[PDB]
Amino acid sequence: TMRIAYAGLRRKEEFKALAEKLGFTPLLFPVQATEKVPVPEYRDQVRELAQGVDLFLATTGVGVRDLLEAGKALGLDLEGPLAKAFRLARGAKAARALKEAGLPPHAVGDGTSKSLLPLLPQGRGVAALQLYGKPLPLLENALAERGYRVLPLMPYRHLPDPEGILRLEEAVLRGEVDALAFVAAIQVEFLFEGAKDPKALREALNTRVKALAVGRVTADALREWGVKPFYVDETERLGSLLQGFKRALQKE
Repeated sequence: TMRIAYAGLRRKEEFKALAEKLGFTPLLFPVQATEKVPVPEYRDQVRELAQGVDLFLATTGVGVRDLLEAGKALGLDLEGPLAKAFRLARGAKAARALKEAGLPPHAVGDGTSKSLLPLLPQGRGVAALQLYGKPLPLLENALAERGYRVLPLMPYRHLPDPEGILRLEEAVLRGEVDALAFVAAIQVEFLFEGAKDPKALREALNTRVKALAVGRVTADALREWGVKPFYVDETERLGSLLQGFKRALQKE
């Protein structure tokens, strides 16, 4: 009788199959239009980074590794400019990738964007921001306030489904959902960035609707938005997510 919304683009049929095997009612509410479309401008962005920046802001371990490799593949010196820049890491995986390159961050967040706000220096010039497929509106605004132009470094781009986002928000706020499964952090971000009433959505996901997260990255995205995940799965199996949700219900 639990009504479980799924925000993923893939495995929609497996989810429905698992729902009808575990006695849940499945609901499909995708929030992305596209997934991982290459960004043609990326090599140009990396060439601009090589011209020097005042600040560098890392979000992921894999994104830092891929960025540093791209600079080398392109015949660029990124190490020199990045050594001169003030460097931040949103979380431990980005920090560690930087450390491994001999470029350990000056400031490290707690895995959320908001944790970097008190750590941003007032400055000038350019803030290069290593991205994972979408804008970071909170940080972009904060950086513009602090006197920086943002240089995005983004090898691919995910796009939101704005109407799908509004439909999912409505279903939550109309009491039509009991739990909400996010399989990726960008689904959480897209939902809250595209919502009419993120405060109400946050309230709903802390009380009447149980947020389910695949991975600590997805869980951190919920935390960014002030939501306490009901259950966080650390496998890549949907069956594990739903079975762990069941065990968490038994326990509460």
